[PDB]
Amino acid sequence: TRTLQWKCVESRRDSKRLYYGRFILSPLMKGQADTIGIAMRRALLGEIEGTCITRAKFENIPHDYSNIVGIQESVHEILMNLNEIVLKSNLYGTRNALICVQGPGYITARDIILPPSVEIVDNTQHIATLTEPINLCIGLKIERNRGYSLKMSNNFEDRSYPIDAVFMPVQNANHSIHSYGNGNEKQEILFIEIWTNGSLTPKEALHEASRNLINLFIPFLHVEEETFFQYIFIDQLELPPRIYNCLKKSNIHTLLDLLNNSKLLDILEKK
Amino acid sequence: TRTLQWKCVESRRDSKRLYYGRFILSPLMKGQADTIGIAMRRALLGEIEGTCITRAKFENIPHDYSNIVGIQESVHEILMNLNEIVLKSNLYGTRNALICVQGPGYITARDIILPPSVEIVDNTQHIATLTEPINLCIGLKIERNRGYSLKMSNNFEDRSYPIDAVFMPVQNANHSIHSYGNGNEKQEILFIEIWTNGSLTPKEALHEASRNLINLFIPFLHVEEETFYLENNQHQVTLPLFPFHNKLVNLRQKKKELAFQYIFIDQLELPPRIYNCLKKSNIHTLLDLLNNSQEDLIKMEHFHIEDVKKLLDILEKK
Amino acid sequence: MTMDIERLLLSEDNRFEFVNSVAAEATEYVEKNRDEYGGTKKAIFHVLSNRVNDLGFDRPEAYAESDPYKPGPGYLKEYYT
Amino acid sequence: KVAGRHGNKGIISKILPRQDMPYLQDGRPVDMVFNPLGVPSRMNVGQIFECSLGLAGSLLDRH
Amino acid sequence: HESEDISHTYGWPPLVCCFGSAQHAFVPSGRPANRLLDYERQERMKDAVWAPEKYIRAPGGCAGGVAIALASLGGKAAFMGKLGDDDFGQAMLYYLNVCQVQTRSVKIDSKRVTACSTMKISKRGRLKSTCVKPCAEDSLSKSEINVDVLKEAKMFYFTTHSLLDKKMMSTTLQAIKISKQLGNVIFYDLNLPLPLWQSLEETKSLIQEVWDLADVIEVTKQELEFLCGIEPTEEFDTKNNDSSKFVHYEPETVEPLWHENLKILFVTNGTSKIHYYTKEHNGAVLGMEDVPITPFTRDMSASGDGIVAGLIRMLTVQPDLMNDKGYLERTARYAIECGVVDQWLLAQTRGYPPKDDSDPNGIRSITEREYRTSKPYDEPDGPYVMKPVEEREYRKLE
Amino acid sequence: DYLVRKLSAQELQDLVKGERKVPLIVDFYATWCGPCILMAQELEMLAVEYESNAMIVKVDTDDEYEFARDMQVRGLPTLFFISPDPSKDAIRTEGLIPLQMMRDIIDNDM
Amino acid sequence: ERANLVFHNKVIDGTAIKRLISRLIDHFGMAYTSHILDQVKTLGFQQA
Amino acid sequence: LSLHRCGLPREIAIELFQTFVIRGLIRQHLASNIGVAKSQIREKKPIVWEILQEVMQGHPVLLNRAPTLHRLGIQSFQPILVEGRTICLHPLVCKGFNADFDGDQMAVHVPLSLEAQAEARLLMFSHMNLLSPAIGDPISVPTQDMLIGLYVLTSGTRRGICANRYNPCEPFFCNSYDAIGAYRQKRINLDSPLWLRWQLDQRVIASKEVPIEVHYESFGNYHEIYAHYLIVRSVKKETLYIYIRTTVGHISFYREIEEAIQGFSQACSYDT
Amino acid sequence: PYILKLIHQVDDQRVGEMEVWALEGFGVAHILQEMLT
Ligand SMILES: [Ca+2]
Repeated sequence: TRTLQWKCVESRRDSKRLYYGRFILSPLMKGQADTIGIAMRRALLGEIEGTCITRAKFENIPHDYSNIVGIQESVHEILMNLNEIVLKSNLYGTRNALICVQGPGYITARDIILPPSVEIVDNTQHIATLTEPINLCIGLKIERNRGYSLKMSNNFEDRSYPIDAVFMPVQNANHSIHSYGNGNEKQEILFIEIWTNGSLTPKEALHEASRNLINLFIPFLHVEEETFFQYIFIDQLELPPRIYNCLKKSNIHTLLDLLNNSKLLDILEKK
Repeated sequence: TRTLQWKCVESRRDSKRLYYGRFILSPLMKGQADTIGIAMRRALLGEIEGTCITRAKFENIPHDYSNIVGIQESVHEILMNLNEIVLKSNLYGTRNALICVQGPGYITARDIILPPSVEIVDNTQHIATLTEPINLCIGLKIERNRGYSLKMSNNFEDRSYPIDAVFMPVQNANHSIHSYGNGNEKQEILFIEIWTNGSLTPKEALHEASRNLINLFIPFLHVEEETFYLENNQHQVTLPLFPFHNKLVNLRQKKKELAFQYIFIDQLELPPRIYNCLKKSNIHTLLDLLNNSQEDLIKMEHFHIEDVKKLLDILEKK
Repeated sequence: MTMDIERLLLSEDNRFEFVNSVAAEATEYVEKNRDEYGGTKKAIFHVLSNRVNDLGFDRPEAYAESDPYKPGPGYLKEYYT
Repeated sequence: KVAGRHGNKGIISKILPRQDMPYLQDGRPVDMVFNPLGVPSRMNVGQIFECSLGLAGSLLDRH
Repeated sequence: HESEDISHTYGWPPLVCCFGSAQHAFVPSGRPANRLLDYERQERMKDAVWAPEKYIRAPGGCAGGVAIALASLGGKAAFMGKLGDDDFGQAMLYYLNVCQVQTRSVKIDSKRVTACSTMKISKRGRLKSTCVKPCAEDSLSKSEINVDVLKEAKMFYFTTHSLLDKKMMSTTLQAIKISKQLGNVIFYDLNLPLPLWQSLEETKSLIQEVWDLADVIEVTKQELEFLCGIEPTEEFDTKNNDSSKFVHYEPETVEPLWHENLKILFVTNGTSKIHYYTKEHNGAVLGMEDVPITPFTRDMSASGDGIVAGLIRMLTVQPDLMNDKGYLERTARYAIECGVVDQWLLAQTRGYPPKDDSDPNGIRSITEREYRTSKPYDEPDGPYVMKPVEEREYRKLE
Repeated sequence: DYLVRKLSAQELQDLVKGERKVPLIVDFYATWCGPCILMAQELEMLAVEYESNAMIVKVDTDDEYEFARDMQVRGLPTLFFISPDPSKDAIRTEGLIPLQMMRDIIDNDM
Repeated sequence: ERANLVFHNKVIDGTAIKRLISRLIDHFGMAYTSHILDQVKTLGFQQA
Repeated sequence: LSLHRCGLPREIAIELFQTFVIRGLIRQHLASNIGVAKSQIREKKPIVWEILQEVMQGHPVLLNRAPTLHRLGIQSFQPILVEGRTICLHPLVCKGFNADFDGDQMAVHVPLSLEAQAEARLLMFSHMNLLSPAIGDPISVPTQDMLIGLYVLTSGTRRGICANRYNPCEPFFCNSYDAIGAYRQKRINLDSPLWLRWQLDQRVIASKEVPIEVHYESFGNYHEIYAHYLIVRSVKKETLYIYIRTTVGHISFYREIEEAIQGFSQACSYDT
Repeated sequence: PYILKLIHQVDDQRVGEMEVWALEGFGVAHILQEMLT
């Protein structure tokens, strides 16, 4: 009676970096809801592109120590704060972001000079605290990859400190199945529950996961253009002893073993 | 030519009702093979329809556990033989078939009178053995469905003994993920091997699973439910614009004026800065704008106290 | 309700008097309104919801909940055992 | 109630579709899943031997 | 005539101004085309999968359809055009709004009527038609141009259908010049209308003054051959994926249509194959076109709208990677996937016409399941149904 | 009975050059056009509703391509509404127009 | 409100979990621990 | 199932709630009298199951093991209508009943009087009887594979010679959510060591030992490497950075308890 | 392994004296009365 339709039943935004969304898909035949929920969860967790800082270059700072003057936070803690920055972007490849700031004050995500296609989800995120009137320039490395992907190149070693950034824009995902019976009408209802870090709304993550899943199974529909006698043994057939020993050394006992390896043939072909 | 290629690396026809096909998909970026593999695994095993006999109707027997003179097999043996035959059909619905023959001899699947929709796969499958020249006629029902036939009583009909049909045509499936060893983006190689009962070749089952999977994730790309206007009866409109047009003509005839939930801030001649801020705050309709408060508007980023004043008088003119 | 049941017992002196008081009040409710506490609303649950609301907190009446995602009148939610 | 010949009795609590039962490296899903905790407490290792030999017999077509 | 620098409130993704008409379901034309198809599957699926006798693909739809398609892709699309203040105009205006398309650039006219232009039928010599009253989406004036929308938009989109009326053409040229002056990339989807497919010479003169102004031009393979004068030599409706039917024309053949402003030329053969040409790079991306199609969606117009929407989506987000071969390969592939999805969605939305042995606008449709449902073949006289003992005609065994 | 009748260009000239007692509706359609098939279904029941009070005629633009260009048919589906009185002008509608609008176009305004 | 639990870092076993349930009951009450047991039961079953 | 719930089959539930279902049919005017309702129940109309579903809602039943063992041999659960023809029971309460699954049959009784239903819900429910009166120890302690799964989670990293082939002579996660997320993305194993940036106070239970090694920098910052955590203090400042060396399993177990408490607190929102 | 199917489901109430002790331990006097009524 009904058609397969989806709807958002719950939608909460109790943060600038924590969005919640619950979605319903119905009616579904028996066994389909589990398949959709499993695949969608995999797409949401790793197949969705995420943008975050991967490397940090401390320009004009030859200290190379764990701490620098004028900044309360240690160098390692600054990288930790950078790793928490939530970014949304459509960039292809890699870009460069710069943080050149004044003396005393608070360095926040609002102070990051951004490449054209990227945005700061929450500009209030704290990077570092400045005490002494000293300028600080930071060379960021903005990259956009999937959660499941892995990268090995790390700019070798040129005083650029790598940031082990996790590329998940969907913090968590879960699916639930509700089955309703009417005597013989077994329909299933699929609930999709998505948590995002604000880089994309849960409704958007639902569409991207669906599109990424479809793009995976499109190639299976691709087409390409067109252009215009174990029971007989070598013992029985009369063979020279020289040839017989050579075959026996190579575990060629039957004739099938002989044809599987490639005046021997002249005598053999007649029988 | 394509960077991502797939091919049937091995196809085998072990028997009339056991087709083996192995397929490769390379190169896949890390994590895609795992996602594709499991989804293909579940789609092949339980998302491919098959067609087979659902119930058989004899004439002169009292029950499916009696013996027919001239037949070397019991009636229950016949039903299991019928349950074993393999049929192929791309169409849905329940269809009739006939085994009206006379013996003596061997009754095989080739002796079944099939409708044009369905085709026999293995015509050599044994059904019954006739020892004396009797006239045997069996009425058959053929149906295409998912999963397996419900194993519950449905024999209230004219002695059509139900047959516990198993519609799934993929006997088994397997997939393996191998590292491509690229060392630059962690590519992977996916293998898929499919066993089918001959009702469809493994290549067809590979395509059918992919198409069935797409039809499962394509609904999320449809528009959200209750987005367009409807008469809340059909729930399925080919042209989503027309049901709203039918509202306006009725509205114009009654002269009741359009509701606020259908008037968007685009039509309100707002300043561009005001319009952008409202859209950023996910405020699209006039009704949604009215439900907010002045304080709820001041808290917006590029919104000032002077703007809520000029916004109000624009609404006042309307 | 389980937390609410314990919360009521926290201010109680004897848990056997509490259940007797609840049963006595539940019997009083059903006598006044016979045709209310038969289905989705239970007499005892209504007492517990009221006693929590008396403390100044908010609970749904008799802790009754509907199924907003129920498709049709004949469709009853099968439980995945 | 299902049971082996080594005193490993069992009640059937769940029936799952073949696509979500655990499957081997040849892709075949298992037909029944037993609790491994039964063996150490009940101390019947014969089922462990019978289980492995049954797989070998079916593949080699032996009894 | 300008205003304050309001660029600080422009939100990513950049706005796209889809200028043109807002027709409901209206294809410009349709040319014979070749689909990259698996014909072995078609042979075994002929009874359950509907396939047209002759495969003819429309270049796309109206400019509003692209805006709807672009909005569904997550892009920010604004439609610039004119609509009447009648039942259809408000219905279409609501349709764009509910599809997340900005309509602040849509001018609502009370004098005009939506898609009901009056015609004067001459019948003295050979019967003609002259436009006494242009329809609502043909009377847009140069004053009725939301410059603020053009200031915000980083890409201007228009089609050849906006050049069929002189009043429209002057406004269309005016909008492009303003967008060019504002630094907006000009996208020109050809979508050649039906009359323009005859007398090639007038078609070139019609679009020559606007061809040089477009930074990005998207034309179909059939349209490219028509403009270049190439005669279609490949066969049509032949059960084979011959490489001749999907031929990547060399850049030398594209050179006569090139100009200094042009940066990318997109040649689309549907979702089967998309060709891109730049000053340095050229190439093509293979796709698929074995999508579910019904008689209601056989024109493939949804693929055309989806393809250009995906092209606009990729180019706007990375305007500096337009002359990048790697990005163009991903852009063309992304456009194919968008076109495939849109055509797949349309088939489920519209369904199939009912078979041959309760609706305000009389439209009868059936779902894919109902279209694949077979007749029971339960006729008492049929050979598939049990008959009385008189006419059993028991076949003899071996 | 009464339905949409297939006519060619010369079958439409004498229709508009000659007498017209009831409004004449010209359907410029093509078999390859998806929306035109939908457009036909509306005209299938519009003809039933207006019976002999109006006339419905379909013209194939694939064959009459030269004639459609003269009519300035800019695309498909395109409907031409011809008043029975030659004094009044015609109405050209482009796009999949709703059934209700066709009612008021032929009963009044023409 | 953050719960002031203790971050068990070494290992938990039959005796360790039994002590934890005893401390949870004596600190949060039986209603809380009944829910904690269900979450623990699901966690143990899932990871087993 | 939940700790306080039990599943009843349709054919068993209808027998126990025969009277209450009839009352529901008469109350809602579906059945004119008792005779119609009893015939209607035998007809097994779809409405009957809907009435039965709402009737059992909120009505506890008593589950009794005929070879009774403890005071928990008879206990009260909230029944829910479940498919099949067998009584589903919670795994934890099957230990209080000693309910082996090589064969067992329970007797279920439905309290009728409102007083009986009151004390069944308020005195015999499993959520109020968690301590054995013998000594005051918990009864619903996880056992069997529930205890195995928790043991595997908390069985942390391999240490010493079991982790490195040669004598030496790891990822840093800013919060537990990233550590869990990285584990989901197969980036790290369950037992793989990792450093968790600890924002709370010192909370892990480790043997009270002096730091293994203190890296005292000349600028006042000194790191204290303990057996299980790293603490970064300074002389100029009082930053007090703490990094815990742990696994996803310990984080998952700790997060499960913390989420259970917060989830229960939010559901029982007395603040509002 | 070789797995058999058993006969219990094919081949095939009283409250005992111990259940009274358990009910008394809970102090459910009305429930205990309901059993013996
Ligand atoms: Ca085009």
